[PDB]
Amino acid sequence: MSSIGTGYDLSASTFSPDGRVFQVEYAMKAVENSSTAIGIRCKDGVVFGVEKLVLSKLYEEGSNKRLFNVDRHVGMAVAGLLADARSLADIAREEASNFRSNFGYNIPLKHLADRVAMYVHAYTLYSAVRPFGCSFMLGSYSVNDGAQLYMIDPSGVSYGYWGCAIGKARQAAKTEIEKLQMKEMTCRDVVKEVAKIIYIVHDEVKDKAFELELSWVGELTKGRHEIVPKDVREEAEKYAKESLK
Amino acid sequence: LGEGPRMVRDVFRLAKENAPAIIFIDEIDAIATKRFDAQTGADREVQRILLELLNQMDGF
Amino acid sequence: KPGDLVGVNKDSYLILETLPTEYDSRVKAMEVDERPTEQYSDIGGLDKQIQELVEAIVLPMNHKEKFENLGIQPPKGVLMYGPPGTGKTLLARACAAQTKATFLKLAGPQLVQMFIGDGAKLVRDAFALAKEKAPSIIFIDELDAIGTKRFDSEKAGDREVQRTMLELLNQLDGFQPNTQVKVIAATNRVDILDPALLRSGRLDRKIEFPMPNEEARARIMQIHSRKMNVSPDVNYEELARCTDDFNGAQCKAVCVEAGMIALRRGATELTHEDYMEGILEVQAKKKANLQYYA
Amino acid sequence: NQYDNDVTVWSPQGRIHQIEYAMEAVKQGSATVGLKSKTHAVLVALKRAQSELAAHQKKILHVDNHIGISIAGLTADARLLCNFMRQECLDSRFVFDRPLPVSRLVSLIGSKTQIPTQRYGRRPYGVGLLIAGYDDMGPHVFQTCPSANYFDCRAMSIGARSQSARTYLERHMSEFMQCNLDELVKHGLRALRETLPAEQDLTTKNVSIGIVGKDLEFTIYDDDDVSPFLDGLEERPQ
Amino acid sequence: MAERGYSFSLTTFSPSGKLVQIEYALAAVAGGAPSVGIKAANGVVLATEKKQKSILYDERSVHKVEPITKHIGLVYSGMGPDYRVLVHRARKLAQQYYLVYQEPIPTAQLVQRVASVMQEYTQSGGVRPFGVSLLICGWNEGRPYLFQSDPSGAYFAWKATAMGKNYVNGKTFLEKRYNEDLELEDAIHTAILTLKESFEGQMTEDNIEVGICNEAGFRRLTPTEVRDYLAAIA
Amino acid sequence: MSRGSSAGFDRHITIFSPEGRLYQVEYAFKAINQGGLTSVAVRGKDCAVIVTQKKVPDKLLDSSTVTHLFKITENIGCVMTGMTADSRSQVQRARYEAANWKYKYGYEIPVDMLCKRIADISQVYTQNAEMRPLGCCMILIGIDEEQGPQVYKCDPAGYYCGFKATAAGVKQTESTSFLEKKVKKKFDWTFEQTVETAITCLSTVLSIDFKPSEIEVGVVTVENPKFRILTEAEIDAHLVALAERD
Amino acid sequence: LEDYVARPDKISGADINSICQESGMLAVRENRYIVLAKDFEKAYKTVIKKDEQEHEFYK
Amino acid sequence: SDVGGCKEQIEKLREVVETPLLHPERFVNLGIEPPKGVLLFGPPGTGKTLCARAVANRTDACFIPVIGSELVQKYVGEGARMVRELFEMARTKKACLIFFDEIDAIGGARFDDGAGGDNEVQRTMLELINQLDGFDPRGNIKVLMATNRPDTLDPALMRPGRLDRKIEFSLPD
Amino acid sequence: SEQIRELREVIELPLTNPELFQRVGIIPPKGCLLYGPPGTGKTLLARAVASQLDCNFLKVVSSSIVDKYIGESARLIREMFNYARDHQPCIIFMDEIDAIGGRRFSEGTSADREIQRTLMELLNQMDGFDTLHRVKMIMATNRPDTLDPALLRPGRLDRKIHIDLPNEQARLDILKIHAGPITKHGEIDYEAIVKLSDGFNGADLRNVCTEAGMFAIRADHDFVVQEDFMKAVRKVADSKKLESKLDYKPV
Amino acid sequence: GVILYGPPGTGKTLLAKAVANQTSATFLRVVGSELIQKYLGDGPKLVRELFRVAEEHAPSIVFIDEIDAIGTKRYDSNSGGEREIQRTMLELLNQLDGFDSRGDVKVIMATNRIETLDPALIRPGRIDRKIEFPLPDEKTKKRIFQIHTSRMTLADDVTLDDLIMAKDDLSGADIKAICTEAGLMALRERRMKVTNEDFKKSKENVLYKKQEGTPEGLYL
Repeated sequence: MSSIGTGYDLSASTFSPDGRVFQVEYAMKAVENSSTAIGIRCKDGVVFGVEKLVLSKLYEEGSNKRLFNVDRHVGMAVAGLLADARSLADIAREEASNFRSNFGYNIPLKHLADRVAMYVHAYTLYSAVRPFGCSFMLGSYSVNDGAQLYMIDPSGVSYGYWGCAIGKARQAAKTEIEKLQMKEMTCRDVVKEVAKIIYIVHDEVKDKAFELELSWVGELTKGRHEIVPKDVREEAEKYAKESLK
Repeated sequence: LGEGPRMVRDVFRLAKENAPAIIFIDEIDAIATKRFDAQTGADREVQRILLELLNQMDGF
Repeated sequence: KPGDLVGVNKDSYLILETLPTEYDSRVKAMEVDERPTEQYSDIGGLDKQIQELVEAIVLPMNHKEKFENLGIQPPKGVLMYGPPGTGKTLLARACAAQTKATFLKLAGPQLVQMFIGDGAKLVRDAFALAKEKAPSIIFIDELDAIGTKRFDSEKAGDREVQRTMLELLNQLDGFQPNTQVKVIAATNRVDILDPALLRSGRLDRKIEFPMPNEEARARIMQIHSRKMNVSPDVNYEELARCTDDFNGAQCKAVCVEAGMIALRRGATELTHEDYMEGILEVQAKKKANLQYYA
Repeated sequence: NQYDNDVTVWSPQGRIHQIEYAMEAVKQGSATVGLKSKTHAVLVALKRAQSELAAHQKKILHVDNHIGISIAGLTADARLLCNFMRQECLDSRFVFDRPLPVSRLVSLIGSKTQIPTQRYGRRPYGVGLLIAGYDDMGPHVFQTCPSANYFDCRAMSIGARSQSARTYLERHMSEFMQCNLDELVKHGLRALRETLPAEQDLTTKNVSIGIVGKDLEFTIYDDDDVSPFLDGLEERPQ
Repeated sequence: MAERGYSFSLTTFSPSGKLVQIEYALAAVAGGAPSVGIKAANGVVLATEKKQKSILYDERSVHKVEPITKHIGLVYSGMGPDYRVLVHRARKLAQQYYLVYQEPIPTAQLVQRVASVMQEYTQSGGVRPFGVSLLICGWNEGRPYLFQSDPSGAYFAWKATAMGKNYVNGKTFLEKRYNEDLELEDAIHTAILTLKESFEGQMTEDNIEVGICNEAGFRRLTPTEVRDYLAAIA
Repeated sequence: MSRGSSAGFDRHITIFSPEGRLYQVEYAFKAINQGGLTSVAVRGKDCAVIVTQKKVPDKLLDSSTVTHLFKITENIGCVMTGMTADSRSQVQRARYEAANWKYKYGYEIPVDMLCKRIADISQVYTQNAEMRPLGCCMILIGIDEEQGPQVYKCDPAGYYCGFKATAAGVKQTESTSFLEKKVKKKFDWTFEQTVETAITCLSTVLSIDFKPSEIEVGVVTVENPKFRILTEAEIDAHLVALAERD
Repeated sequence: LEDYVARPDKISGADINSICQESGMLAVRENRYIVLAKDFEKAYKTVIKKDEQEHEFYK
Repeated sequence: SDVGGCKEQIEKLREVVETPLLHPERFVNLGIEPPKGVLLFGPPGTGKTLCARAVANRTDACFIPVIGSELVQKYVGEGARMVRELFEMARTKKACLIFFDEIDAIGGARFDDGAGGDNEVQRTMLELINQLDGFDPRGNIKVLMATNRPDTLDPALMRPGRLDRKIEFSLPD
Repeated sequence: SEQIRELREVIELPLTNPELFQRVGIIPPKGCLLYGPPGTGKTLLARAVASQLDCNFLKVVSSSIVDKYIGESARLIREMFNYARDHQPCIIFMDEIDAIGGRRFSEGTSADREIQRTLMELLNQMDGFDTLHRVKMIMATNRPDTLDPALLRPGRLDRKIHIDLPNEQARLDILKIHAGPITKHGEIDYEAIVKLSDGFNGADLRNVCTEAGMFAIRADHDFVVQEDFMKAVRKVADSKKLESKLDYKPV
Repeated sequence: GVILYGPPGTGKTLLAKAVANQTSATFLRVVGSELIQKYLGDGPKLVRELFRVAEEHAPSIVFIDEIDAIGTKRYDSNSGGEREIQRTMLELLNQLDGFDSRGDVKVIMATNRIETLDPALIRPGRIDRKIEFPLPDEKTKKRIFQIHTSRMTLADDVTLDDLIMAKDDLSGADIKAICTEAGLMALRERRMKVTNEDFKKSKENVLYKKQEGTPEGLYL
């Protein structure tokens, strides 16, 4: 990049000789430093999985929320710095909340991903506010497209994914998703499998323990978005530990 | 070192004896610097070519 | 042949002798010094990374037959990046001693020199020095020092420094060998470099060291407790949970400093106050008051 | 360096240095233990005075008679967050006519904290609050930091010399939950005394307690009933 | 917008007695393609040459001559992006004046109104001073009008003026050939001569545009007519 | 030097510079090349066709979701070329502008008018120092309600003009040159021929030849005003057609 | 002679010589002594660049 | 007497500075790694040099203070030779204290813009930074750096083991 | 392959005979400028065409041309050509022409002082009064924007060849050769690499194979496996993009 | 030392030279702008020499004229660059006190203002006392003029009072300028006389150049 003493990396309404702002790139490192969020598109729903690091042994699930329920059919799984994740969560919740209430049907995702990414990007343009140093995914079950999963980067670029991972081992996680067929597989089986990828990522010589938050929006819940039921949640983690060894 | 201004005088002189004659320098720059460092032997030598040149210009 | 030294007598120019081709005095400094072992177990945490460096650097040289069996080329170079104190240099040393591997100390500014054009010839001499030693590790500190090209400079900007970054590429293209010799490149900021110097397949492997986490803190603290006393009351691992994340150099530094208060008192034992005082010793002060920040 | 020159400028650390400066303000601040049961949520705070010929004053500030806060950092900055919190409780009462859901309540604060972090070079609020609230879900003790991220903790201790207080929370992690309300305040003063050296020990003057819950409004005891709780020592051996 | 924004001026005076950015802007108008505007005193003709240089422009619409309304037209100089806002702006103004007067905006009046907005853009922050020069033509109230609006905000009423590439030469030819209160034929002829002074933007009919204002309103001329006027000049 | 020299604060934000344009504005043109997309635009007389490279950087993408072709209205379709971060953001801004006309007017907006409202929009970004100009350009196709099929393109600095043929990309000057010779030699334009000119020109300069899942073709035909995605089967059809021309 | 010079802006004489030199080169690639209309025109646009691009650089 | 004698500022500086030079014996015994770097910072006249002189005398280690502005001389690379040789020489020497006085002259910002360039300054600065701990473990010979800006420092200098604790002597307490 | 042809006209054809160009009417171009986004193959292109032809080849370090001693730097440039003229037909390759390239200067240092002089001599031999009968000069440049304005302007650097970063067809064929020396496990993975590949350069093409060997050893295989090629393509793309942004399409 | 700032022209330069004779200190004069120069690394070396020589001479005062110059300008005309300015600025500080702590070397600093001066250089406690001159009044002005009248050709056509009165509350320099321009003016005429006519013409030019009263008269 550059480390010029006036602007370019110290502002973000200033483009480099090539046309890029260094400030968004510094932010892009931030998703890499902490734990992964995986999310794969099914066709009966979407299954999300974020490993929440047990930093303190005096926490309970619902602490350092990486998993948000955006609406009652829309999820958001984030990776990277949690403060920029919260902002992104707040905007997403309001955008989803007006659409169910008013229209009366489930939100087609592809527009939603574009709007939120517009929000990210509008802030990048400005030098008065910051690029968002989070990468996040949105997932929904719709009656106009079925399941959709889109991943939006800290740059405000939106692409749809059959199966994504954003986090501290994208390369290892994406590849495991490639091998498996989860693209059009049933949500129930997927729960176990998403957890199992989280198990590979996690180390018992870089992490102590994590608490699994998965989120359903699929056939068990009848398309309702809830954070994983305690029985199911446990079952899926139980499989993850047992199958490696 | 030392030979660099000595060259200039003779070549420039050839023109004068067999006058009219044209001395044509392709690119006058790498010598026509308005700034010399003048602390290393290398800088000093360029400074000596320019010094000879000016003198010689009146000489023609 | 051209490049060879030969003696010639001043009193009348006859060839006194024939001498073989040889490097400058500066280059002699650049050759081996060797670094001692931190041992893989003993250098705390960063487990996934021990594998990445070991595989890339030491294995193609020492455990060469397995690579020949794989059929791959040796790496042209590796990069170590991330913010400091993550054990980038630290891991490399561990590897250097155990296997036995030539680690060429090189200081990045040393290539640049007062003598014009010659500074670059030093870069050639250094790469050359590795060819003969092959396989080699050329350990380079601070890549910013080799230079950065982006010049339109007509006002100053030296351009000894311009030559020296350009020269690395020259040596670095395939024409002049560099397949077998690895360059261990290290920089805290790759936020100041250009793509010509960096970028994959010129320095093939790119190794990350992200911020640590609790377990990684746990292993470092455990190695450290053996050497000097550490309080039951608080351990850096325990301390980290309340606070947030911190790098491995930071964890050892607070710890040495905690002992320092204790040594000063005249006790070999450590208290919780010595560690808390330690956090405060790292921060800056100019009004020293926590009763205004009460 | 030049990546903490503003909070807009991102660090190649993955977290801006300025976010992390704000975390030191809270550490430099008052030792505070926050624990909950399954009816009540208790805030134990350590008072401090700025003069010798002054009687120490509460570091528990009221949000209201149903949600309340304990400051660790600046008194002014805690109060600045407080005023917004007070308003929410005033609206909760209008709309719901219940004590505002604690988790909801914390996310709206987090939204506010998020804003200077977005702005050019502006200050993230350098208080951490341990928030004790009682809703229909149960008691909640939350940890709020100088970032927008909140933790839902079983028991957490933040401020100065708080690790010694933190090992106490770990030891009696299950115990708080089952216990009666008087005991909940008792473990908090035992934990809070652990921050201090063996020499320095809690007395009625420097002890502030905030109790909120099912059965009762937020009450501050500064010498109101601090004493029966204060009873029995158990400090960390330094 | 969703940010703090700017409000500081990007221009500061000089102990010279100049504003720095408007002088850089003046260089950009000169770097344009020749645009001339003459008030004959029997109609107003605005002529320009447009560097397309490929004639892969299917414009039957937008051009460098664009009508603002039915008896106002506009021709620019310099760069296109700055033009785009000014042309839209002018149309809006044309609409504001249309509602009350219902005779579209008069030229003397237009300039004052554009000039005030241009001055703010220098004076304020989060905006910048143009580097376009507009030539405004109109025939309204039984008089032709020609004004030139500078990238600072300044307005001068001219009989004949030039801008774009090699304006210095243009203004000097304009004084010699054109004298005040000569015919519609002279105004048109010198107008096309200034473009020919130095061309170099592909010599095809669709690479010059003229739009003429007269007693019956404003229309832009077909490229084929424009070429006939050129053909005379060698 | 040049393209990185202070003279005001014009290498930082928009204000004119010694170069007779604006430095900040020029990075916004330079920015188009970075994205890696190149587009060829041909205007037919039965359709208006844009073909642009579709950036595929994973193998875990669904085809439908990942595109740069967007429906602005049921009359206008577009491709975004340049930086993808800037692409999503401009499209959402355009959409509000298209919709704003849509209620008032009671009919489909002209391609010329859509380009005029967006072009002006890209100018606000450019005029402002509050935000930097767009790193992308939107190139419009549509059936104009009497003029015919029309191709207009608005700049990343926001100026728009009509075109027989347009190109923007990594190589803006060279594609345009290849494209004028195809127009000169006039094979005429049907649905298939005009699409064919457009793809070949994008293939010849860069020297690739594509898979149908790494080019995208988008049309607005006079079959119906609505914008369509042709999808891979029909895109493949056009690729094979290119052989043994002209 | 009229067509080729007219289309761009003016350039240095060495620039005129080099594009012409390129025309001569494209003719050799095909293997022809006669340089075509296509060769002469294709070469002319290249090297110098920016001789048709005004489509985002409109003046 | 002008110092203010024992200040809070002086005492913090002694723990790091005095104590290994005076006795490495106590360090090995407890088993603590020996410190390296103290970074003294504040605008002119907050006494970075005054305190450093006071601790120097107390420890009674041989004292070489030097201005970086003379380790910059002639062209690029000659100044760099001076810094490495000096530093090494001190390192060899048992119980050496080096107080590097005012470095924005081997301590400035790192960039170029290609209309200037900080290079000559950066060659030397980087040469200092490299040498302090080294690519070797560390010695027990102390380095102190006095800087005129905390705004010019690159992360290599800041790593613990070339800078274990940052002490701010800015606007005395 | 198309981009290689354009280069070929200047380099190969006048060597056998200058007659071919003579036939058309015009002198053959002098000095090929290879430019291309970072890592494409610009330096490689020069080397490769030479290796194939088997004509005498000077490969020259450009930071070895300049030295302290004055006019010593003047002597090397005329000399590289003069040797090359003696041993015709010939190719002269200078890599990274930026080193010799100077600016207009005269606020310079001693280092700059030398650079303008080498710069000056090259003009006079290359296109000046003196000419090159069959010596062709190949220049390799990462970014040409350091060179003197006289040099930049065509009619010195007559040919302005742009070499575009690997094609969608190119990446498939390139990948295969680099894979061949390697021991397989029944790899099909090539098609997956191109789809995954983004921002890829020639250097990048080589690297995905290079990295896969390292990962195999972790897997516990003495030959490359299927898992390691997928890991490699994603890992190289993320790292490039994140650390810095390439210059697409140099001057 | 002392720091001489306020309205420029009071007679800041005369004062160092005059006090220097009374004390009988060796008077070294060196401009602050002369220390930054083309040569690379010569810049701090020169500053060392300046101090070293002052010390050897023994009683000394170093009058540093126009030191304001290093700060005001980032010259962009030196090959030494921004690097040069940095390294020079530190060395003077080092040589002054520093760890060097040289004695008998007073520095009297002439500046325009010390609000335009570089913040590194300026700092209290190297220079114990700072003096701010007031605007010179009508009263102070008469005494300076009587001296210049004594040095000048003597006549009754010298009219001191009129010139002093007309002018506002403004510098000592002007009194010097009126006398020097008046002699010059005489030569133009082909006269070796300096009369009331040369003075009246001189009053106009001196007054405009220095600050000029007709802007100020509105604001008052």
